[PDB]
Amino acid sequence: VRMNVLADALKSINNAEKRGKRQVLIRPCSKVIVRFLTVMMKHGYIGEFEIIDDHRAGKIVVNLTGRLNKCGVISPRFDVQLKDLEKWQNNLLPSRQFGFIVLTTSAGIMDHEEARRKHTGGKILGFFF
Amino acid sequence: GRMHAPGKGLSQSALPYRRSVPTWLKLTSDDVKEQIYKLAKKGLTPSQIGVILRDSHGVAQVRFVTGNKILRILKSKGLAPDLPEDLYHLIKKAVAVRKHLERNRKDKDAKFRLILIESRIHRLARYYKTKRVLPPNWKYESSTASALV
Amino acid sequence: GKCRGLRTARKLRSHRRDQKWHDKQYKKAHLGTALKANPFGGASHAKGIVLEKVGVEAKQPNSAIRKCVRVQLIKNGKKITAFVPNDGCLNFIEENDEVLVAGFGRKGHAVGDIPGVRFKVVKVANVSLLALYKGKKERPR
Amino acid sequence: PLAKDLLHPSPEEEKRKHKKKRLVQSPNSYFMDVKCPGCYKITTVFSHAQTVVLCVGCSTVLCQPTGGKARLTEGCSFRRKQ
RNA sequence: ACCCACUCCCGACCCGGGGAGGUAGUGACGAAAAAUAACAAUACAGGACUCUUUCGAGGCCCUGUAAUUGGAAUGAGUCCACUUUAAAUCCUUUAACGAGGAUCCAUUGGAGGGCAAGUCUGGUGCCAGCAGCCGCGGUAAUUCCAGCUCCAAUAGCGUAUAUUAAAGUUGCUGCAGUUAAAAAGCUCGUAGUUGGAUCUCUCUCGGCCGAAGCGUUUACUUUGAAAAAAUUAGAGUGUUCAAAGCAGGCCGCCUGGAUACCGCAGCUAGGAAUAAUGGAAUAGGACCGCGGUUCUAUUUUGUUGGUUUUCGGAACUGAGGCCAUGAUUAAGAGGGACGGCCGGGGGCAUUCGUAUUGCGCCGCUAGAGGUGAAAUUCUUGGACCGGCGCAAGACGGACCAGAGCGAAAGCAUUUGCCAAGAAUGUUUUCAUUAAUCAAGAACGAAAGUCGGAGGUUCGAAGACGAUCAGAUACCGUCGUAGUUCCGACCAUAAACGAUGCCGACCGGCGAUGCGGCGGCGUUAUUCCCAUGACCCGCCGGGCAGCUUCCGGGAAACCAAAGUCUUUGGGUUCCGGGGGGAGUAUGGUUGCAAAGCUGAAACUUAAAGGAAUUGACGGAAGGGCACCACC
Ligand SMILES: [Mg+2]
Ligand SMILES: [Mg+2]
Ligand SMILES: [Mg+2]
Ligand SMILES: [Mg+2]
Ligand SMILES: [Mg+2]
Ligand SMILES: [Mg+2]
Ligand SMILES: [Mg+2]
Ligand SMILES: [Mg+2]
Ligand SMILES: [Mg+2]
Ligand SMILES: [Mg+2]
Ligand SMILES: [Mg+2]
Ligand SMILES: [Mg+2]
Ligand SMILES: [Mg+2]
Ligand SMILES: [Mg+2]
Ligand SMILES: [Mg+2]
Ligand SMILES: [Mg+2]
Ligand SMILES: [Mg+2]
Ligand SMILES: [Mg+2]
Ligand SMILES: [Mg+2]
Ligand SMILES: [Mg+2]
Ligand SMILES: [Mg+2]
Ligand SMILES: [Mg+2]
Ligand SMILES: [Mg+2]
Ligand SMILES: [Mg+2]
Ligand SMILES: [Mg+2]
Ligand SMILES: [Mg+2]
Ligand SMILES: [Mg+2]
Ligand SMILES: [Mg+2]
Ligand SMILES: [Mg+2]
Ligand SMILES: [Mg+2]
Ligand SMILES: [Mg+2]
Ligand SMILES: [Mg+2]
Ligand SMILES: [Mg+2]
Ligand SMILES: [Mg+2]
Ligand SMILES: [Mg+2]
Ligand SMILES: [Mg+2]
Ligand SMILES: [Mg+2]
Ligand SMILES: [Mg+2]
Ligand SMILES: [Mg+2]
Ligand SMILES: [Mg+2]
Ligand SMILES: [Mg+2]
Ligand SMILES: [Mg+2]
Ligand SMILES: [Mg+2]
Ligand SMILES: [Mg+2]
Ligand SMILES: [Mg+2]
Ligand SMILES: [Mg+2]
Ligand SMILES: [Mg+2]
Repeated sequence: VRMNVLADALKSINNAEKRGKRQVLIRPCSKVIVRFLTVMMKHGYIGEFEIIDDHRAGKIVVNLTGRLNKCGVISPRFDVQLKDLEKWQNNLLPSRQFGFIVLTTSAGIMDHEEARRKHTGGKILGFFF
Repeated sequence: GRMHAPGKGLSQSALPYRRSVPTWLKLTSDDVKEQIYKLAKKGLTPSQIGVILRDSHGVAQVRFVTGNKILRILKSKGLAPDLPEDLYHLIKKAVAVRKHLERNRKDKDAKFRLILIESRIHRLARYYKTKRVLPPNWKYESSTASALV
Repeated sequence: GKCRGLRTARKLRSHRRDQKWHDKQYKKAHLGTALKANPFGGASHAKGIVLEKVGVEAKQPNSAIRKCVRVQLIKNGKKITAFVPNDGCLNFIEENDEVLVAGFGRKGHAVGDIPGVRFKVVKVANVSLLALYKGKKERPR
Repeated sequence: PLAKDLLHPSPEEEKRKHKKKRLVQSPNSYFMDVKCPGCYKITTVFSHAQTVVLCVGCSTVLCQPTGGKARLTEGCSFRRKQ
């Protein structure tokens, strides 16, 4: 059965971007998905998206700009401390000039640079570059 | 897909977006409640009550009109089945297959289907035990299966 | 595929050790039959008494006679065929004399032409074979 | 393909799609107002009715169950509600 | 071997003792530093640099045969004396002696490739030998035995063995399972693992704070505390440098002997995203006041005393008011209903069809059978053939399809009964009930094993006849077990899609089976709506097909075998060079045959997969020739 809706959303947007499409629809949606899409927003990788309210679970129509190389999930959602963040970004990111690791800390959902700024660790969700 | 069959079908009801009662529906919540009560006295499960109300009396969702689901309505006033209707129907099916089997001993498809039905019955019974609908000592027995139904 | 859940550590570890048992080198090193069957008993070298000089046929593509010796290890009495490396070196060995034997180079596996031979003579009568071959020392009397 | 607006689906292809596969799922059924040949007064009927709907004010059978949409009795007229 | 001189310990002790310990001896375990020459002049292979016109000139700079010269500098040694030390030795310091083959003489491994450096010379001649591997050697050996030369490291360098990296060849990161080794025959199912949306601190005490709870509990994250030294990282510090050490610096002073790190578990205080968990649905509810029931601590009160109440505290409680009184959604999750269907799905009974074999009768009959050719074989005690009937068992042709059904094995004459089932339809119902599965279960082709019944055909074995050099076979004749049914075992197949199951995304096209939704127009009918048969579309679940630069792959090929170094959706089984070997042994199941589990010794440099060229073929097609034919 379907588990970890975030993985399905990220796979759908990744496959749509590999195919060159300008919009992708993701279903089901979630608050975790929306926060991940917003952190992807603030760095210019995705573009504007819109939530459709079906009374069961919303859908998301995501506009796509060709700037997205990869976006994926890391399951299981392992706990990451400040010390191990360097190892995680060395493993996942393609460079130190660009790319982001997304994590849930008690401060919210954000990229690894903001987590370094706020001096908080958490649980890894995924990555995009 | 199906729990006990290879098939993976997509066939179900699609409730509409609007949760408001239609204007043409002149029935009140109390009228729907009394209709439900007398239908239960006639000896129908909540499923049949919903089908009859939808087909003849023009109500789409009883929960939509009365703000409450059918089984909760029946249990609230008192006349509700001792064990849940889906479990009852599963037990009835198992009893029927067993009755067919005891005379047709050579049937091997019936034995397999019976085992599948018993597995479904056990899963449902354990779920209902965890939700305290059934007493913890409640167990499925082939000898008393016909007695239960 | 492999299990990936957060609580799967025991499954992963048990599977890894069970499958580790299917590795040739790991099973050889950890089962204990190889060490028991090893004539050297896990030692790098051994000492033996020369039983007889023997000539072993080289394997088919090349024709030669490899000069070896049958030795009886002192520490366990096992009998072994050991290769005497250089030429004329068989003339440095006599019957019923002390010889220090080492491995041949591949962990108890036969080397090159010589079939079923995994030991080579290093010392004869407490003087090195290389010293005798190069004239640095002579055979004690 | 490529640049196809998923936000603003066209009504024709939205009806073309499966009921559960639309932007928002909308059932294909409806409620009908059925008038008997002789009885002056109407009855509310489900389009995909699974029961033999009897006239509440008579003995006439209004519709017969089928695989999909229920079959109205010959002569019994009907109008779509809403 | 020497000594309690240092570090410390013991005793009654400032005093004695200590093979603890220290100091030497042996010591290529290992680590640090570091000689085996430097320079000048010649002479030049000489070279660059330089003008000139080639020589030449260019005498600026570099290198080297330099058994050419030349003086300078030294420590390895020998050895006084100090210094060192408990006494010494060593090191350091200093006299004297101490270098031209500066003979005061560097070795260990190599020179085909891997891998740096000779297809130079002599010897051997598949011998001797080398060779970790591929290989070299059979009279011209780049590989052996040597000479010369060369190169790698160098006071060190080979060899054997354990182990680490190489090994993404154990794969958590991060491997594989169609054909290379590999997915259980199929389904159910306990444990395990994983699991869809959803919800933005105050009332009392003490001096506005300090206190008190408890907000359901955590996991997680950050902080704080507690955590031996040595080692590791690291700050300072010229041991002559360095490995070290914890010392040292200034003209009595000055200054170190830091800091970090220390999983896990246990303490501590912030955060509240994520992830579990609970809070009212027999109201076994919250809050306000009420009233009650009971027991009880003290107020009473200069005091005594007297005293039961009051107050306070509880538990047990009954009527009230109030809560906007309390149930999120109904998943392109899953059960269960309901409706019309649908299908070689299964069981029981029943029915039909020829054919085969045999029997009875009738006709004419000399052959009939078998084969490449025959023989074995049945035949005037009528064989074969033709006709009419009877019987016994087996089997359901053509229709029959890259069609349907079933979990898989598997499933096809008619009809009836029985219980099943997927998909479709659905504004029904429950409300997470789910996915995959150690243990444990059901089924499981054929063959085979025990009992019965039946035994037509076919037919292992067997007996013959042929063929062949031989035939214990291929061909033929007969023919036992079996093949058939019932009841018990067996649980194995190339049980195959040689491709686990669940879920999402990613191209087209035409068909096809089932269900539903539409639409002209033809047919059953003759007119009525129907409902069937076609025709044109749509949706959903299936068996598939074609196509495609989706993308993958060693490729064949795959729309999954794609969405993989841009490596993580969940989860089961399982592989790790080829043999030995699915063998031995132990266990377990079985009447048995056998099933399941399942090694090691030893052996070996390949075995293997896809694909390309040839060669070959007793495979298929063409074409040619009087050294073919007609
Ligand atoms: Mg299942
Ligand atoms: Mg002392
Ligand atoms: Mg003393
Ligand atoms: Mg000692
Ligand atoms: Mg000495
Ligand atoms: Mg050594
Ligand atoms: Mg050293
Ligand atoms: Mg000296
Ligand atoms: Mg040399
Ligand atoms: Mg040589
Ligand atoms: Mg080499
Ligand atoms: Mg080279
Ligand atoms: Mg070697
Ligand atoms: Mg060589
Ligand atoms: Mg290793
Ligand atoms: Mg590595
Ligand atoms: Mg591999
Ligand atoms: Mg294979
Ligand atoms: Mg399979
Ligand atoms: Mg389970
Ligand atoms: Mg969740
Ligand atoms: Mg420490
Ligand atoms: Mg240090
Ligand atoms: Mg801790
Ligand atoms: Mg639903
Ligand atoms: Mg004759
Ligand atoms: Mg006849
Ligand atoms: Mg037929
Ligand atoms: Mg099992
Ligand atoms: Mg069975
Ligand atoms: Mg069978
Ligand atoms: Mg049989
Ligand atoms: Mg029998
Ligand atoms: Mg026969
Ligand atoms: Mg014979
Ligand atoms: Mg035969
Ligand atoms: Mg098998
Ligand atoms: Mg298989
Ligand atoms: Mg159809
Ligand atoms: Mg139509
Ligand atoms: Mg279709
Ligand atoms: Mg991978
Ligand atoms: Mg499996
Ligand atoms: Mg192997
Ligand atoms: Mg046994
Ligand atoms: Mg097994
Ligand atoms: Mg091939």
